[PDB]
Amino acid sequence: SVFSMFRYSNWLDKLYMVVGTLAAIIHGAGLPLMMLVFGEMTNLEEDMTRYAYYYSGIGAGVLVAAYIQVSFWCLAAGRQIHKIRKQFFHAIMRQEIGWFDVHDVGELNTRLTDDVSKINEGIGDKIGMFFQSMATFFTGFIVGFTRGWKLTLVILAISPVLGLSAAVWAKILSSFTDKELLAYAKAGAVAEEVLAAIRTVIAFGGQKKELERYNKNLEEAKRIGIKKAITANISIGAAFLLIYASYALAFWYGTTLVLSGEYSIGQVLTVFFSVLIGAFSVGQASPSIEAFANARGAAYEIFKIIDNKPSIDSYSKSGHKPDNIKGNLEFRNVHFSYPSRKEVKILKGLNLKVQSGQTVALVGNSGCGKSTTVQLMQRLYDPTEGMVSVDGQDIRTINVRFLREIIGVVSQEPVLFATTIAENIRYGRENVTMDEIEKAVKEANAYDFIMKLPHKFDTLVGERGAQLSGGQKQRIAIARALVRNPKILLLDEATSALDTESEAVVQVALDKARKGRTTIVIAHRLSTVRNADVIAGFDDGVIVEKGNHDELMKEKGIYFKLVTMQTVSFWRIMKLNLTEWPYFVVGVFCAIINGGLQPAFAIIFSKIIGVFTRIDDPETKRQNSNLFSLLFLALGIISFITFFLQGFTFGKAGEILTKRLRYMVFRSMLRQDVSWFDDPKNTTGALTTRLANDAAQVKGAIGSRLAVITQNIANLGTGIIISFIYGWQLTLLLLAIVPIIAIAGVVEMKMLSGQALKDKKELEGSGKIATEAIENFRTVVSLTQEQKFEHMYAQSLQVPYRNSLRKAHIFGITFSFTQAMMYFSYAGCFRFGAYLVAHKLMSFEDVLLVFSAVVFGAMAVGQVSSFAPDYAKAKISAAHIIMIIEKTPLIDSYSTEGLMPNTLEGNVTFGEVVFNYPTRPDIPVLQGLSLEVKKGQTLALVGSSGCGKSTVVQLLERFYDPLAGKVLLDGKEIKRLNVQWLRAHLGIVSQEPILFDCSIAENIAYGDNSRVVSQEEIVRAAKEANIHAFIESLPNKYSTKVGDKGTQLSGGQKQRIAIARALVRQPHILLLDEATSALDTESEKVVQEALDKAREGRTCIVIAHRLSTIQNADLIVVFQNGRVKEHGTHQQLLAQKGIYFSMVSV
Ligand SMILES: [Mg+2]
Ligand SMILES: [Mg+2]
Repeated sequence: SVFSMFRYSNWLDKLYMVVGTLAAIIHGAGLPLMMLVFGEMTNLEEDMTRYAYYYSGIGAGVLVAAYIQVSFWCLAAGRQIHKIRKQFFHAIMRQEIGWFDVHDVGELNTRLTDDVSKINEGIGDKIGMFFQSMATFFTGFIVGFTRGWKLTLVILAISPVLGLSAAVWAKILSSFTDKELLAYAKAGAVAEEVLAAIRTVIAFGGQKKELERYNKNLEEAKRIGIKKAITANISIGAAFLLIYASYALAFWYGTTLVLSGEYSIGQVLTVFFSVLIGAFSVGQASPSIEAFANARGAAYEIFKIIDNKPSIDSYSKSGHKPDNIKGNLEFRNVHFSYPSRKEVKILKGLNLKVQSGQTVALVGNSGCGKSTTVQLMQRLYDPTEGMVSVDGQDIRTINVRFLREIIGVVSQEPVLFATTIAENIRYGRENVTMDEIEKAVKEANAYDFIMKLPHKFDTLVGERGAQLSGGQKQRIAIARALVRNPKILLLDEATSALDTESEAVVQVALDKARKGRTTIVIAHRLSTVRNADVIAGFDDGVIVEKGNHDELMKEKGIYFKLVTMQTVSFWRIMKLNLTEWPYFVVGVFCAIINGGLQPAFAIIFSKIIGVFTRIDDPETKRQNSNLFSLLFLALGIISFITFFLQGFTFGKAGEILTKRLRYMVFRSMLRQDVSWFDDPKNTTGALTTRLANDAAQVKGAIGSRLAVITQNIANLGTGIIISFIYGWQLTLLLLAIVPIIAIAGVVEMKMLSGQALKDKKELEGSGKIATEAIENFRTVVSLTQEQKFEHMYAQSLQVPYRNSLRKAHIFGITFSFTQAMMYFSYAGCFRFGAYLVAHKLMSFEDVLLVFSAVVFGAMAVGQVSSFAPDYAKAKISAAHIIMIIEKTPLIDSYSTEGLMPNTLEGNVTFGEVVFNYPTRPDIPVLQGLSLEVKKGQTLALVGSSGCGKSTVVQLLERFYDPLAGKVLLDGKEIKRLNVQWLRAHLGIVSQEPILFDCSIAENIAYGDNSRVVSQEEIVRAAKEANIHAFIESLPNKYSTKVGDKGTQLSGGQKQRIAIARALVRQPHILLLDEATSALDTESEKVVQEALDKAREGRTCIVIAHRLSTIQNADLIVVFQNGRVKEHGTHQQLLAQKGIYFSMVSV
């Protein structure tokens, strides 16, 4: 699957790349020509000045070639970066729901960011650098062939071994990188899944277990990365060992020739200079081939997904969209099973039918397949066998886009995007008028509370619409469905958390327009289906009961059964590596040795020339040449050892540091309080992208790149030391030419710091958008807002794209100018040395040696410029990582200080509780209500929807500390009590709970952390929650893997599972927030009886909008305007004719 990375190369992109290749070739060819100059050098002041002028002229050519090469490659890389991101997100959004179910999804988020950053940020400039180095090696060989025939032939004959070794090591490195990126993606998926359910996790105190689960994937990634580092370092060390062995053999053959005299001393010296330059070119090349191998590895999975052509294309136009669409639908022999569990049969081939305006309600036992019916109708899943048809024409023939456009579906367990309410509604249809929105919301009985809040329609909802109460979220979803003005409404339990009055008004409003809308109302509050045209009774996947309400009651079947039952770190990050300092010590020592031995070739050449011209004894000359060759071979072996040691130690140090940074940042994010998760900046997608970006950037600036930079800086330092020692009044020239380099580097860093900060913020926003789309993928697919999300993602990426092009130009300027200035300095130093020699102030051999050292350093310095952008980005990435890790909220879950009472009676008292959500601090919700619950008393509260019911329990859970007031526990102020202790004792049933993607047994066991859960306990809890029977019923029993966020199991099933989870703790305090949100009255009665049997001894607070689950409540509290308007038992409240009587009667 090679070359796929260029699949999105535009003709302008191709021109960019080829021009860059030519420019890199030209730039590389220039350096060895300097060595060719020595060949001419090997009146003299005239030739010295001639060579100096030639070098000065070549300086501008090198300037232009470098700028062109770098800019073209970076521009192509940016274009590929943007095109690949766009097309990959397109492919992800194209996938049908089946592929979305079978495969893990949380991976895709971090896959995007990590893979793109590791693929294109690896191809772009590094490929150009590799072409430059290969061109330099080839040009060195060519000049050697010009000046010789034997030694150059030997070098060429030894080259293909190095070539084949590079190829094989690149292949293996890419293979390893595939698994490394898979491990990173698994870690990212775990992080995303945990963060989405942050409320539940902090409720059940599961931070440690999630942290360990993340650490597992982190450790796998660490191991794979260390393996890759070893592979790369071994490859490069072997290449250089072969290079030095070839050089030593060439030196021996030159000793053989000198006696023969076939080539002069100057000729062989020039050949050796060219070959040494070629070896250093290969040394510079190796990192680029490593990076390209990483790029291919990262491309593997991305293009695997891209080439995943689905069956239900959500973009093709191969269907019919007839103008006249009468809302008539019918199922026919619809055999269907979910691809998530192929075995289970859920639809036995039922057959329904409705006519335009006829409302066919679906009623039955929980999880009987109603949601499956609407899913199959929406063409999310193609039935195994069946002729599901609308207005005669089969659904399959019709075009999917138009079909879903004309269908409006309420999101059972509603899901709203992290935008403003206006836009949340606007997602219903593209072109929508504010008047239409007002009319729809009025129809939804939502205008009143919307106007109540400041920024009536400008108020923001959080992730998955968690900033609003369940009833408010349902009403907003109702508005979203209505605004589409659909011919086929798919109302799905839209009367779930609403207050009885709210449900009544919504039903009346829906009926007002039901005449022309083909609604399919699914509900369990049977009142909401009393006036339904047709009521469908589901059993075992088939419909038996039918007809209107009177006929259904006469049948005395399932429907009648239920009805009756109702009755800043440039040194801080380096500081953090205190536990690795042996690795840095060994690596820096080896890098210093390599740098010093780099220019040492000049001294070696000087000594060899002296030996060849010192004595007249051919035997002595042969002995000296043999000694020098042996020294070169030993130098090569030692260089192999040192290269591998330094490269490996720095690679392992980078990997370990990055893993520790990832673990620390994730743990810090878990530490942070829920309130911090409220801020729109901190959303799950943002956080996961933040991880995958910051950690990777810090790695990139602390990994083997730092190793190569230390090697190059040591090379430059030892070159300057050699120049100063052997020459004086010359190295001062280069030293005084450094200051422009210093200033240019400062300017480049200053610009790129801001550029990268802006790019990072934009990338965090884009990750937020992508994660919001993918996590709520079902809803967006149902609304066909995929195109809108793609546009949002492209618009968000727009800023990084322009910033990337700008960085391409900036870095091209910096690198090309630095190289050109270095070559001008070399030419000027040569001219000055010639002038001094004519002045009889320096021997020519010394000047030649110093020029050799300076040219070696000029070849070396090619890497610092390449490093500069990496350091620029990593500075800010680190800064943010340190900021996050150092953060500490008002309340710390890990904090073990405070009060930890041995035993709690379980009496909860609240007084003067005044609170407002920090998201909208101005708006008050609690009016200082006073409450008191004794041990073994199932207190309950009811009132108008979204009147702070969930807020009371959330304050009880210390999600937010009260703004003003005092809430105690057994006569002890909650604050004084250790947060973890209470969070363990208390139990929260949540609202529309999100179960994790694990084994159902594992999900239930999650309820009581810090102590293993015996299978007996889990099955007992399931039986108590009236699900153990079903749980055993399904294949694999408890091995079944609930989909991401519990999306696979039906609403009632996950409700019961959450009930069981909260039950496993057997808590002294049991807080239930609409535990019976979606349950058949029979199951509701069973669970209520189970709770009542255990009611005594376990103080309980239950909130629900169904009087049936609260009729026998110990004490019912009526909440109005945040205050306890009416409080009393069922008999007392019924005797009075206040709000409770009105709500019950309706
Ligand atoms: Mg359902
Ligand atoms: Mg609630």
